[PDB]
Amino acid sequence: ATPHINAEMGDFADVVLMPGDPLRAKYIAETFLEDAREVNNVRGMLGFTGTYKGRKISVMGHGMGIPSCSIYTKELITDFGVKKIIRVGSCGAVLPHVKLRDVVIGMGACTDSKVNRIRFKDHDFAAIADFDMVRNAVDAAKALGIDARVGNLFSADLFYSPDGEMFDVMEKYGILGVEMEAAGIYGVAAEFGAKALTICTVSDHIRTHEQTTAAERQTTFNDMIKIALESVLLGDK
Amino acid sequence: ATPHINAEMGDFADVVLMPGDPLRAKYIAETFLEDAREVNNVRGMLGFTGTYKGRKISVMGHGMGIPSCSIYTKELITDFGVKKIIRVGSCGAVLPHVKLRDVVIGMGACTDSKVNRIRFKDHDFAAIADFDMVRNAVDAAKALGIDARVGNLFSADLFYSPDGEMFDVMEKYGILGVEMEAAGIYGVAAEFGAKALTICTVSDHIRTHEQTTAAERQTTFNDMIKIALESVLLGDK
Amino acid sequence: ATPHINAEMGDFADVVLMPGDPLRAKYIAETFLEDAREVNNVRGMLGFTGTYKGRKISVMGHGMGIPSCSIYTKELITDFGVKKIIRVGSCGAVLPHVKLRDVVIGMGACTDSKVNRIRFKDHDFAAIADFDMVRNAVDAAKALGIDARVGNLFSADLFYSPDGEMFDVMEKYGILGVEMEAAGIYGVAAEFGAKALTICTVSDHIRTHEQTTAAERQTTFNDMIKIALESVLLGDK
Amino acid sequence: ATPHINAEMGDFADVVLMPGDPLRAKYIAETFLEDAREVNNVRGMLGFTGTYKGRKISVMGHGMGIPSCSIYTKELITDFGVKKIIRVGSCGAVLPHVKLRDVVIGMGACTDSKVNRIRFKDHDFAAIADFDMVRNAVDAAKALGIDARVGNLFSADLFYSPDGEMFDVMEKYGILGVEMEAAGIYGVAAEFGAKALTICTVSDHIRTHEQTTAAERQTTFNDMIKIALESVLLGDK
Amino acid sequence: ATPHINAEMGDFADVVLMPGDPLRAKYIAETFLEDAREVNNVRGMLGFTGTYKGRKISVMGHGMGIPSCSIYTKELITDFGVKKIIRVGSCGAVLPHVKLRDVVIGMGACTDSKVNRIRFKDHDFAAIADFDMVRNAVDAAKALGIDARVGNLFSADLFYSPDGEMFDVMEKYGILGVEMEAAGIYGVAAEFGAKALTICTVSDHIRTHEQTTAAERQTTFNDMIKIALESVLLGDK
Amino acid sequence: ATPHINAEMGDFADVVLMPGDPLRAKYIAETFLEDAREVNNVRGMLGFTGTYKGRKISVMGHGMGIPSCSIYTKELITDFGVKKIIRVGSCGAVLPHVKLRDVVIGMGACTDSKVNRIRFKDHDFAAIADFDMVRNAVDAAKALGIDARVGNLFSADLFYSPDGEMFDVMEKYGILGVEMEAAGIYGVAAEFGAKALTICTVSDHIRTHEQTTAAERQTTFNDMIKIALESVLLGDK
Ligand SMILES: Cc1ncnc2nc[nH]c12
Ligand SMILES: Cc1ncnc2nc[nH]c12
Ligand SMILES: Cc1ncnc2nc[nH]c12
Ligand SMILES: Cc1ncnc2nc[nH]c12
Ligand SMILES: Cc1ncnc2nc[nH]c12
Ligand SMILES: Cc1ncnc2nc[nH]c12
Repeated sequence: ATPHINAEMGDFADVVLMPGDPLRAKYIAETFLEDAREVNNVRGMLGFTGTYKGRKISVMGHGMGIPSCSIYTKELITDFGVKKIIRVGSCGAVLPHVKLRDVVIGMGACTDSKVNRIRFKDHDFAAIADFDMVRNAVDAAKALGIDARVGNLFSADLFYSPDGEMFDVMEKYGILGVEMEAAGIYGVAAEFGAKALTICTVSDHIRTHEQTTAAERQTTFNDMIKIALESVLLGDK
Repeated sequence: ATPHINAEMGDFADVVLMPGDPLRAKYIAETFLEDAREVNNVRGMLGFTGTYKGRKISVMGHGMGIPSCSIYTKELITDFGVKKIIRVGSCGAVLPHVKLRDVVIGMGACTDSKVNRIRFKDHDFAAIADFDMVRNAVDAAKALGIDARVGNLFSADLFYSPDGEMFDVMEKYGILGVEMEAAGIYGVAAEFGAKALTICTVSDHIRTHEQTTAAERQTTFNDMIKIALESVLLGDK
Repeated sequence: ATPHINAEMGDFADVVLMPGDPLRAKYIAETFLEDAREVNNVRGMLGFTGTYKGRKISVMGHGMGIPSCSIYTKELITDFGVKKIIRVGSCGAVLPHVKLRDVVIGMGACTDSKVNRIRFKDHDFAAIADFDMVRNAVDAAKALGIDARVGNLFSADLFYSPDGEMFDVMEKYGILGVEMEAAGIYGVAAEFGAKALTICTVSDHIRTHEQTTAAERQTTFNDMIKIALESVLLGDK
Repeated sequence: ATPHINAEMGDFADVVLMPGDPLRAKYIAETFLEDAREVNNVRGMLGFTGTYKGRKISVMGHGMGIPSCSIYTKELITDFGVKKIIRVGSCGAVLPHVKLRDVVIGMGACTDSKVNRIRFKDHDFAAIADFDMVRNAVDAAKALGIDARVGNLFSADLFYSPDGEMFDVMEKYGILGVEMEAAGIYGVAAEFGAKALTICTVSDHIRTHEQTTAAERQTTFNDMIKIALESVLLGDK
Repeated sequence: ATPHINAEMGDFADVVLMPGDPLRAKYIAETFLEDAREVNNVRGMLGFTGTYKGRKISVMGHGMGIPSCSIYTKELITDFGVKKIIRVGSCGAVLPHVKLRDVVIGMGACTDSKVNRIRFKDHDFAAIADFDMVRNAVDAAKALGIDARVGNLFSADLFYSPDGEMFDVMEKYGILGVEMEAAGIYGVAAEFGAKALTICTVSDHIRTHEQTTAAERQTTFNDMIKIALESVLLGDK
Repeated sequence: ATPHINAEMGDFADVVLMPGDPLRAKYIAETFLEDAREVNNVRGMLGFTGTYKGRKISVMGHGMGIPSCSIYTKELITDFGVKKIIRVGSCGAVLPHVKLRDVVIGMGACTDSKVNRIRFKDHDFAAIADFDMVRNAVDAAKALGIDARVGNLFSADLFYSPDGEMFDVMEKYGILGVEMEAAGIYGVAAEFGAKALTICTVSDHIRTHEQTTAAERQTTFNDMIKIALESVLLGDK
């Protein structure tokens, strides 16, 4: 067991889907996994390991923000043999043509955090996802008839940012989604030798102001989870 | 209700104690509060409200990291009328003379994050606690016959930092403890006009390396909690 | 005509292959293009426009370093309707398993330059290539039976860097190739609304010290040019 | 003797009062101390030692700016056994509810200087005062009927700053006063393991020019000195 | 031979004039040098060696940008025994009183690049020319009856900068001209122990916007070249 | 009058000599000027005005550090019509071939201070002196048989810097002397359109402690003053 995960080598699959909310991980294990088994509950960060069309799969929340997910993704990679991490969460849109419920694949991740500068001697480190994983997700998406944009995300440290102007700069440079973890997960993966990918569903719109609503949430969310699970299968082949 | 808290104005007291672990919050409510009632469960971040010796008090977890605690404290202050926040957690030791089971009070907090620089035009903002709250905590500790150390804490973004040379620096400049939220909580308090304080017990010693396993460590964690509760009573006078 | 290119709207195709060396552009127009026509010679930066299997194509050098290529890629994009830029050059390897003559596709680009920080309010901008272009290049590569690694490149400002330690950091984070333009071309593309991709051939080895040699250069170089030209065709489909 | 102090060990007491202007050190010694003797005159920075109600105390000017005071506070601490330094001077205010002639105590000190970043691996160091010294001053003030405010100060490198928008940022974050030494002195104290405190009287209000007679000023200056001196006696208890 | 220069020790004189455009280099050789011979053609960066009034002199292009000129000047100094480098180019006007056809001498050079910070531990390194070379240039200009202005130049990484607010700043602090190499050439000279100087003629006015088209502008460019040639003669004495 | 100078327009000449220690301004005036009158005594920073061979000249101390001298040089320039400022002081050396008591002229000044970055949009500003003043001093030195060196100086914020490795970096880049004001004074001069120069004598050698009598020092100090004064007369020609 590690400082933040009470489990043992073997309890997790080599791939792990990770939403921010611990209750979402649970819902996922109950809606997409067979023989779901709870493997962790320290600090309430629920973790599950089951099967999907025969494939062993794990799902566990990672909390909010870079510092939080870095801890879990790190422990999973060094003490439980996890090879692939797949973040499945929500994000805020800045581009007018990017509407709600839209699915975005984070090929890269911009951030205003200092974690990567500390790792890269104060220079610019391009936090990127594993190419094959991105490719898998795009193909699984087409096979499901679900749209998907591939590009840059922005991992912010402050959900309530005092710098309003920064959103215009984001828009100008084509940021597809604003969240709070991608840049950190790519840093950890690169540092500890693993692969990662971040997939997000456009919740609210930073401009228009309007979060998720009705039953559209679940359906769109299920599409994201579906895309992630199928991408793992295309990767095993 | 706010994006991360499903409650209404009044469900929280004007004073909230915040441990990092939501399970630790339930522990506080059931151990020290009377007539406790759960007021939040969003994302599993349990929040409770009850009374201590007749005073209305609230306790709620804030997750790990500056980005996480920044959201919760911000929403409490601007949407729930909270005026005081008291973080109660654990920290890693840096100074040789700082022994285990020592109660540390963070009058100030150094940090690795750039959240405060975003706020302060890229200059040095000295993240500090509220003076009266610090004094109340020192007096409450004395009344209980407990020796409290007041000084600087260090708030890191990476629990698993890639540079160990930084620990000598923290020691050279007198940092009493290493945790992950103080600097962020103080930035929020100053940004939105509220008051905050961080109290910690030393759970490990990055120096001689010393974990913890005894009824004695659990006795000191409770002393810290009693120090926080009693200090609010002193403040009301 | 623009300040650095004496030509007119229509002289360039909507796609342009760009090596660093002006003499290479010429060699390319003479070895892979039909009806090659010189369209520019200002400052000696030779530019050509011809045909490849029917497709209109242009090839022009961009000089050495971020400041140099930013100027040309900018003018091509705003005054000659260029839609896609494809850099084809050399790079130094840092990873032991990455040997000479190897072909690398730059999905992302790290840099120690300040150009992107100036554009992104001093935060971390992840300089990335267009996903489809990367995908096209990988497929064209498999079709030619030529190996190709997809990942991060490092765009350096100083060929003769005084910071030797930085190469160990590069290696640690998996940098596949060290060159001097990618990070800038991705910045310009994002700023002016175009698409770009950088493909490099591993020349010397920053560690072992041994640049190109014999006739292996041309053959491997021709493979790179072939991959780039075929990727454009897969993109038209 | 030291580069800037022509004296030997034992000439200075373990507690030193330091005003900005050197002419004030002469006034302090003849107005509050008994049996005073001169201990330094280098560069015209007069230094005196004597007693206040039987307590051995020294007083000497530190000049203007972080660099200047860092020279003196460093030499006093490592070469003359000084344990406590108390800066007594004036400051400009930015907060409306902070009246002219108010007494401000610096529990913390923000700054636009780079000295602390150079010391703290380019991270955020929270330059704070010794807590007991802060409470001593507060209680001495109360005992003298003088009410004082405790909070942040801002140590500027440029009295005539090119940026006027920073004062807005200061007001927003509750800065009580602007001067030019606290953050520097607090850094030195932490570097060599000593204790420090900065006390200031609002002499200017960077808002609407007010007016005060020369008599009022002298009266306020004496109050500040009394506070400093009585707080030392309280700390001895 | 070096990575970018195909010549042997002796092919270059101990003094090399360097214009940005290699075609401009051929122009210099054929217009002012006697018995000129091409000594380099790698990547099309033409270099020549001949004599001026009996003195052996060399002239060679350095490309656009700090990264480009840094390579060539470095290789000349460490592998070809070159002791002096004199850049002769054009610059954009900033100050209203700085008219077209004014010869500007860069005693110092501000910059946008971070190359010198990499060199100087992230501090401020004042990139300056060699004093004797500056004086020789002023005297040579006087002898020719030409008015030379000595001061600061600004070396930019982006000819097409995304911020125009920077031009007011350059004007406020007296920058005489804007180009793209001076700061880098001075860094190299200091790093490898050589001497350098940058001379420029104003080709445009970013102020009132003024290009150039007259036999008069070509007359001033030649005056600059004669100033550089004659100044070396004064130095030999 | 100004915040730090109790005098009116016309009291200071258009040229001001400024030593570090205020006691020296008294010596300069009685030793080199005729018909001297006192013009300032605030904070003990004595100011004098008089004539040297019919030339009206003023002298006054500027204190230690960038912050202090920035105060005085700013007020003299914008409130008393001062056109030229000449700092005369001492410095430590790092270069072996730079002997003790040598005369160094600062054509440029590096620094680890942040004042200029704050002025120059966080970019590199090359803090340089007025060229004519530099040549005047050189020629005055030659005329007096005194040989002087022209080059870079380093203006430190911390006399007792925590980093000892920076001195190696300084030596490598040819820094001639270390002091604490030049870069600051040069910034102010550029900000308000005036001229400045810094002249220093090597009083220390941060290498191997040497020795010099008190008589030798006085002799060297007078040489520096003569240079400064004669250079002013030359500039008038
Ligand atoms: C404004 C904002 N910032 C970061 N993550 C988010 N998810 C939704 N909205 C968000
Ligand atoms: C040992 C250690 N390192 C970094 N952050 C911590 N929080 C608690 N303990 C810690
Ligand atoms: C060392 C180095 N740096 C940048 N680009 C290169 N191409 C080959 N070697 C290189
Ligand atoms: C009024 C004022 N403004 C700025 N810095 C100061 N230091 C002391 N007093 C000051
Ligand atoms: C107008 C302009 N802007 C930036 N760099 C330049 N070099 C020459 N002219 C220039
Ligand atoms: C010897 C020495 N060292 C560092 N800074 C200085 N300023 C003046 N003299 C100095």
